[PDB]
Amino acid sequence: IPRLSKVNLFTLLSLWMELFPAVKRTGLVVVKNMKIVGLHCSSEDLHAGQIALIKHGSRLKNCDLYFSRKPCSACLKMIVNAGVNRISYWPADPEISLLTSEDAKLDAKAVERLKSNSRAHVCVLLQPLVCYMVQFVEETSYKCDFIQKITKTFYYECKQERIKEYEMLFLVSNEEMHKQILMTIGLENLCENPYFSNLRQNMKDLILLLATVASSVPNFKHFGFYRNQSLPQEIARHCMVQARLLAYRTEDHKTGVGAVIWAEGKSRSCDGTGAMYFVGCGYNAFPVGSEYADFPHMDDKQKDREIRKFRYIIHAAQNALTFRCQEIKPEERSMIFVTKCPCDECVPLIKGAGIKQIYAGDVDVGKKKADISYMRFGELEGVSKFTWQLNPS
Amino acid sequence: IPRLSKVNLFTLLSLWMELFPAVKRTGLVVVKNMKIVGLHCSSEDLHAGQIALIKHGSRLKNCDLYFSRKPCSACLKMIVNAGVNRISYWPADPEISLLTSEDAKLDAKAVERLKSNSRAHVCVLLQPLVCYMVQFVEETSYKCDFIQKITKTFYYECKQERIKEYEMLFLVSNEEMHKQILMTIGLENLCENPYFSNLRQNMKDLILLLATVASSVPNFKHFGFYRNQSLPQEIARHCMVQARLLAYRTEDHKTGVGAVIWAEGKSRSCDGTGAMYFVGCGYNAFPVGSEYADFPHMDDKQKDREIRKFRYIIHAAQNALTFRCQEIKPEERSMIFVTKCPCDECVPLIKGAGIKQIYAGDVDVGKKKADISYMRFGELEGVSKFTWQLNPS
Amino acid sequence: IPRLSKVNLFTLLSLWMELFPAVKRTGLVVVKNMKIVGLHCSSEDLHAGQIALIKHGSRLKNCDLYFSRKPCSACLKMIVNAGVNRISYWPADPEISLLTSEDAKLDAKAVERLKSNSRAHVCVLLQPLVCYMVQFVEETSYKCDFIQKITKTFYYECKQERIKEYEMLFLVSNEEMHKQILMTIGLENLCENPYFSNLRQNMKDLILLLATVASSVPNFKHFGFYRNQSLPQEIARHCMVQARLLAYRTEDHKTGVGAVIWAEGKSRSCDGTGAMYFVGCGYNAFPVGSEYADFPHMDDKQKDREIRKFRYIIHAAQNALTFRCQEIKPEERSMIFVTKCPCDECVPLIKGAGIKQIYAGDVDVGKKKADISYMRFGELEGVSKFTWQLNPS
Amino acid sequence: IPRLSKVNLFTLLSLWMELFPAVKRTGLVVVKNMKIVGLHCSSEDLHAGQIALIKHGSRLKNCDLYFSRKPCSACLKMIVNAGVNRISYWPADPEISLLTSEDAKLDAKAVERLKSNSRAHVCVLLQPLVCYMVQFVEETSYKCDFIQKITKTFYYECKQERIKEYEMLFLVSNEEMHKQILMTIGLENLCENPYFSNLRQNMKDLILLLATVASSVPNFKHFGFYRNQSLPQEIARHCMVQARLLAYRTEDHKTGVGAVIWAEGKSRSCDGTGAMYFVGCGYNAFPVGSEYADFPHMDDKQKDREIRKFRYIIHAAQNALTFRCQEIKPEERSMIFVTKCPCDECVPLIKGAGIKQIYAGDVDVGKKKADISYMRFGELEGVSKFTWQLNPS
Ligand SMILES: Cc1cn([C@H]2C[C@H](O)[C@@H](COP(=O)(O)OP(=O)(O)OP(=O)(O)O)O2)c(=O)nc1N
Ligand SMILES: Cc1cn([C@H]2C[C@H](O)[C@@H](COP(=O)(O)OP(=O)(O)OP(=O)(O)O)O2)c(=O)nc1N
Ligand SMILES: Cc1cn([C@H]2C[C@H](O)[C@@H](COP(=O)(O)OP(=O)(O)OP(=O)(O)O)O2)c(=O)nc1N
Ligand SMILES: Cc1cn([C@H]2C[C@H](O)[C@@H](COP(=O)(O)OP(=O)(O)OP(=O)(O)O)O2)c(=O)nc1N
Ligand SMILES: [Zn+2]
Ligand SMILES: [Zn+2]
Ligand SMILES: [Zn+2]
Ligand SMILES: [Zn+2]
Ligand SMILES: [Zn+2]
Ligand SMILES: [Zn+2]
Ligand SMILES: [Zn+2]
Ligand SMILES: [Zn+2]
Repeated sequence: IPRLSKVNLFTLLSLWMELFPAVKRTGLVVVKNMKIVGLHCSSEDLHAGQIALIKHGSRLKNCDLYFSRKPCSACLKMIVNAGVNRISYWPADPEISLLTSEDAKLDAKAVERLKSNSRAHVCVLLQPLVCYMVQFVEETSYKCDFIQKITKTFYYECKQERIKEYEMLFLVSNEEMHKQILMTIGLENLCENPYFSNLRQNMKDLILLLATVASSVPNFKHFGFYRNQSLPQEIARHCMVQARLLAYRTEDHKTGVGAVIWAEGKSRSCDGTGAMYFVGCGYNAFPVGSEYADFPHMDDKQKDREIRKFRYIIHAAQNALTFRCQEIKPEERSMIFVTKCPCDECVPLIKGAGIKQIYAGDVDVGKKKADISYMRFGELEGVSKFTWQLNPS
Repeated sequence: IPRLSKVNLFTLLSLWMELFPAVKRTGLVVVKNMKIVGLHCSSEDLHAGQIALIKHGSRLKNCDLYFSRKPCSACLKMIVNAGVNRISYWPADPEISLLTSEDAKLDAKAVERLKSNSRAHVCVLLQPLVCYMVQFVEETSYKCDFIQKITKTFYYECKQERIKEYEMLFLVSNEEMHKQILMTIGLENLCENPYFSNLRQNMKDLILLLATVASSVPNFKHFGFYRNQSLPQEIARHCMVQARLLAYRTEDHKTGVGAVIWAEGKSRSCDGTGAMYFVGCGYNAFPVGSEYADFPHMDDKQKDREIRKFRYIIHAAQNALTFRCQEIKPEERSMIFVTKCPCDECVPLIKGAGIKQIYAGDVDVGKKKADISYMRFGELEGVSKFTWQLNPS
Repeated sequence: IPRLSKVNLFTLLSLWMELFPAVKRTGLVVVKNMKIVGLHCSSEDLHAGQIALIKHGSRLKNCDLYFSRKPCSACLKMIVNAGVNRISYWPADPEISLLTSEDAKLDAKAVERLKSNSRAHVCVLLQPLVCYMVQFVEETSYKCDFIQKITKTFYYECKQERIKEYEMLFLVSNEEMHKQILMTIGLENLCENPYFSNLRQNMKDLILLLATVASSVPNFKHFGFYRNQSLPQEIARHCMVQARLLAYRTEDHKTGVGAVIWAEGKSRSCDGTGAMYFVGCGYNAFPVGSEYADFPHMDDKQKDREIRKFRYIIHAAQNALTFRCQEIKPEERSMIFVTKCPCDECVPLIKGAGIKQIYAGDVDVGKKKADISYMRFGELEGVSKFTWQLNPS
Repeated sequence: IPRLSKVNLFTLLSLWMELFPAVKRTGLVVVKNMKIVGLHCSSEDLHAGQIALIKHGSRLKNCDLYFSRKPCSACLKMIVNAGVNRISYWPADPEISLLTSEDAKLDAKAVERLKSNSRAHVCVLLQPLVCYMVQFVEETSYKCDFIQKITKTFYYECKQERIKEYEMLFLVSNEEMHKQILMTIGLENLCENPYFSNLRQNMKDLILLLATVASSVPNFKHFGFYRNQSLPQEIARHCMVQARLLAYRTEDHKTGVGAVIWAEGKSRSCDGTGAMYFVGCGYNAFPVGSEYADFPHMDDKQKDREIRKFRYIIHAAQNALTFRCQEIKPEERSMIFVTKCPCDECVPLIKGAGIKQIYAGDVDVGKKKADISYMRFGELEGVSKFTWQLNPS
């Protein structure tokens, strides 16, 4: 199966963070050592870069920041003062909108001057997708737990609606307007063909992938996470789409599983996510530092249990708990969103970590295979469980 | 244009080093910080790993070693004692041949035990190529300086002959024999489909690309490097194929240029390359640490000279001289093999470095473009020049 | 006594290297870990940056390069590819002269783009001197070995001549021309007062200091280094001025001593210095990592020999031998230039290091103090000795 | 079997280097990353510390220096300036003898002041030996190749003579004189019992071990290394005793083998060893980073050849070649001294490395075991071989 690249995952996650349920709004991904240490959105008061500065401080040193829009000079100067390594941005309308003009152009010139005289690398890191990536993402999104749960109890129409909305929000349809934007933000190298068309095609492909994944967990009828108070359905859907996006980083050859841990703080913060802050993220993969042939990839079809992948694969929840950027606070409400039902070795870890709520698909609940089982999730106590289903009331 | 990956380049270079013009012969590539610091071949006395130990010593610390065959236990224990990081090997018949049996199997078990109890990672790092990579390599090999030079004064017949020879040398045609080899060398994870077939297909694709590149500089009629004593035509062809392989790592979007610097020592050496030892290697690329859109990629067609790639591209010879692993010794004969004619900014650098001989294609000699010229190569003095041509004697 | 800063030392040394006795000529200082690892001059064929690339390779990683003129785009791209940290340059007419124009301006724009899209920091690092630095340098230059030796057997006339010549060579007298140069090389921040006048005044002060030091070892009458073949008097004077510039970095509170070790290669080199290459440099100082009050600074006047600085001061020749960037080759001629007579502690070290020649001051020869003596220099065997004096023939 | 400590190995090697066949003479061991990178002796002109400074320069950074006597202030200041990490010394009469005295005491005070104000750690690092270490060393020294070779064609008499001589040279028999020395060199903490007696007993035990090892290669009758010109018998015996001392660092459970590679330079150097300089050293051990139970330790008695130590043990010559601090110069004469006969996997490595001469014991010549053989040493060509034997002429 095709795999999403790291920089493309971070770009997609920043674009999705810009859409978090609440000068243009900006989403931001803070990555350290190829691990996500922050997910931020602009608020009505502060920009995403200012929020990242407040939240991290000097911990931004040697960090990679993926913005959904080019940050303003006020944000960029503080970000490079904090000592970040890379600032990747989505080459659309920047934070100070250029589609509104003299102040925005002056801000863009100031950003260029800051970039020219800093060790931080301000750039565009989005890469082309493989030709099969979008088709594979669509195939797996139609076969995901939530779409199938809806089907048993439409998806293409929701996908088309999300395509239109996200193309409006994230792309510049007019080619001359986009050329002007790229000239203003110091991307003149991508203003002439084939680089201009290639950049626009890559952006359109990433937007199509994002719309596909977002439609995999759709706002459809009365479908949401139900069955200790649940989150608003919009935030739950957004976090589940984060997990679904992470599921496409899978090292597994058959099934990708993603997990995101968020927490709800007691006091209101400066972030555009409100009291909620990102805690951890993960996908199913082999132990870090493993080659392609280091560990078996065979499924249960293998006639030898020793050469089955199950005893060596790190699960999405296990990876989210391992590489968490925050501590699970016992007083705070904490949520883990996982694309598949948690297994019998993940549920005890989630419970022991103190995670209060599990939002999950329940397609595999109650299944007992030779190597992996799902009996503990159904009988789990002390952790609220929310599954995709019709609103029972 | 498609780009060869680093690990695939190193695997191909080790396989090609096994074919250097003079228990099975082994080629070896020693890489440090993603830069080639050694190119070795087994001799009649010493294996490639023992030769690498003699040549480097403690400098093998944190190095990646790419072997054309799985090294024996005697080689592996010393290599891991020296402190290397990775030992990638080509999963054909190992150094101690398993196609000859009890001693070879015991050696394989000892190698596995060494691998299990060492920090060094022994693995197979060859990865699938792009579906267009082989076709693109064939297209550029037919359009290379040497094939065109022969054409003006056949290539596919040589390609087929090299395909047969290199498939015989580097592949195991019998599937059961290859399965036994992989079981013995501790690669049981790749002994069942689709992993077995995928591994064999990747190996066949790499062998096809290697045969294509080797045929791009063919042993055809009386064509060789001519026009202070020249190297034997076999060694010159081998080094030119090394440069051609490096040319496929190009960061440029149109033309890939490769360069290899070798030197001929005075006293006898332990290597299978004889007195000749690898000095440096390079390809045309942008300055290290540059993103895709950091520097212009436009050719001379651009209406603005400021946005042309020529003032920012590092040439193959410049990269070979920058990241050389050895010092150019004034007393020793030193050779640089470059796929294209050296330009007017590369010839002075080659002359100043003290390189005695330039083996090059002369298709572009005498051309004077706006940004790049070739006038200094024809009028160069103090450096022997050898070009692809019929033997003038 | 006032002390020269490291960055001003390197700037002065690069400007002086531009004047090494043999597009504008460029001098270059390569510094690693605040230690000089290279002294280069442009040749007829190659620029200083290209020469540094040939000489060092990837060893330029994390190095600071001090250029007497702003390097061209061809030099800058290679230097950045090599991985240097800082490129300080003297903000006069750059390497591609702007006083000759479209090609030079295009090269300057390319240099600006390379600087803006690289991790390397291209900058002007010259800083103001203390108000007493020039007066103190003049006072010590009149009271140095090479001026007092002539006086016993004029200095201000030579100083005025050097002032005129070096102001003509290194400064841009016309303010509009200098403003145009600074605008072209991307130094617009220094084109407006008081920054323009401050930059010009700092440059004038540095040029005055350089002229003072250069005239402290003057081309006067038939005075030179005499008493196994001697170097040309011009090169000997240039190296002595190098050592004299180093003497102003002294940690001593009374007397500054400088030492430069150069070596003559057997074969032809690409550098503008010819076969001669820089080996090491040093000044008298306390052991590295010592504070102001770590060690005693009292001279022999102290009534206790324990609290005398002599037991703890590292001499200039000892520092030059300690932090040498090259190995002393027994076959090659090697010279050490020391501003004062080498002591009985340094002469055995110089002899043991294999240094063939000592060019030294003659004032302190034969002095025998309680802590430091000079008896071994006169009776030294196996090392050629050249002192400042009238030509005996 | 008991194992010699690293620090005790270095202390013994410094004491033995003080006895290298040519103010008191001082031996010096320079160690980097627990590997010996230099073996030096004081000459008639330069002290061991000054020689180490000349030979290494800034390469002494973070190095551990083991002195046979406490270095003088002139040596210590330069060694600290070079950036060494640790200076261990033998707490006998220091470099400036205190048994001759006001100048010596002043030098000791200056050394103490240098130690107090430097990051370098000046200390006495000799450790007590286990109670069986000396008895085991005596047992293995009587059963070594050279003593047995003499016996087949006395050892305790030579042992007693060496005990007397080395106790005279390295120990201070008078307790009051040693107390005065320790007070003067700032070791007052070890001047009163039991620390004074414990220090003296540890020193006596180390000198007994040194005398034992030295007597195991005795100046007896006309026995020397014979069978392209051989080294003087004194230097050959000294290097063989170095190898014997290294043999006691063995990770093997049965037999310890040591190897030292030295080279003779073409030109005279500053060292007290003359033109000869240390190249490398090694002992038989498992690959670096292995635990006690990582690899099998069984001899040939084990039935399963897979669990035999022979396929995983790194030999003494292999370790000497791996961690060499110098390159083998083809023009220079190079010698390797091995306590045992080189095996069939060591002789090809020695020959390929370009080592001109092998000085070794010949007890095992011609033995062919299942895992280790000695057939190649007898038929070795192109390498001079010198074995312990009565002088044939
Ligand atoms: C339950 C769970 C699993 N994983 C991982 C384990 C596998 O690496 C992959 C699924 O792969 P799997 O075990 O073959 O499951 P399938 O659906 O393909 O099985 P099937 O339909 O044949 O019954 O996700 C995870 O990261 N986090 C979880 N909470
Ligand atoms: C001469 C030379 C060049 N290079 C690089 C520079 C460019 O990055 C690329 C060619 O790129 P180019 O100049 O656009 O292409 P051509 O020349 O084929 O031009 P054409 O005839 O189609 O107009 O190789 C190199 O690494 N080492 C060399 N010695
Ligand atoms: C000989 C010599 C010395 N030095 C240093 C160490 C001295 O500590 C300092 C001068 O310091 P100094 O000795 O108090 O000064 P003077 O001798 O001028 O004293 P004077 O004759 O007026 O009483 O240079 C040096 O780096 N290289 C040398 N080859
Ligand atoms: C020949 C040789 C060996 N070694 C090491 C590896 C062996 O593993 C160990 C002795 O271990 P060994 O082989 O069990 O011992 P012996 O031979 O004494 O056996 P014996 O005749 O009593 O049965 O030295 C070495 O470092 N350098 C050498 N050149
Ligand atoms: Zn902002
Ligand atoms: Zn799980
Ligand atoms: Zn081998
Ligand atoms: Zn070129
Ligand atoms: Zn230049
Ligand atoms: Zn001195
Ligand atoms: Zn000393
Ligand atoms: Zn051996």
